[PDB]
Amino acid sequence: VLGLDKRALWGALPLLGFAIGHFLDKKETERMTMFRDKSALYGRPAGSEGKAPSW
Amino acid sequence: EKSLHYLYEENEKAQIRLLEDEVRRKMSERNDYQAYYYRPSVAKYHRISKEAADELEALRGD
Ligand SMILES: CCCCCCCCCCCC
Ligand SMILES: CCCCCCCC
Repeated sequence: VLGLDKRALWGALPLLGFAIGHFLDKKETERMTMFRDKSALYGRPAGSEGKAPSW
Repeated sequence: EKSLHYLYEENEKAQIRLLEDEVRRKMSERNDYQAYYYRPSVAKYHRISKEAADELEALRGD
């Protein structure tokens, strides 16, 4: 049994901050796209770039 | 690979910071460039006073 009364509707703002931080983490993942497949450990050689990116 | 990208960016930033440290040290050692360590001295006021004394030679008389 939860104990969240009508004052728990204020808590949408920290979840909005969670969404803002998650969006900024996704944008920083998009920013670091150099060496996405060019690394020597997980990178396939040339001629196989037609597939989808890993992340 | 995000660690690889951030390490490449931070290593290039460290290399450029070291290079600009040597560039600033050699610039401040010899005072060569006009930008950072140059203490500007002008001969504008000496030329202005010499020009004014040159015009005052023509106005001497009666
Ligand atoms: C006392 C009423 C509290 C809920 C309404 C005011 C706060 C709304 C916050 C909305 C965040 C997205
Ligand atoms: C500190 C940034 C707050 C606003 C983020 C907006 C993202 C769409």
